[PDB]
Amino acid sequence: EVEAAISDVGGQQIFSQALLNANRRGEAKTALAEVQARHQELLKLEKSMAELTQ
Amino acid sequence: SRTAELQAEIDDTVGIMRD
Repeated sequence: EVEAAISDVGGQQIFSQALLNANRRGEAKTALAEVQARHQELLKLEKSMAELTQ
Repeated sequence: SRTAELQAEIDDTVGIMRD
């Protein structure tokens, strides 16, 4: 007559992935992309003070 | 704003010391 055939229900697991804040944007965001123009200024101090020391 | 102030101060000392 009868027996077993399909059984369980209460039993499962799940992993979990993750995205990230957008503002993050490219690494260049404050104190990163400005270092290009901040360097020309610093080269200006170096120079103007080279005039100073000479 | 700090780096600009430093630059201005250095320029002024350069002027004083050319004189």
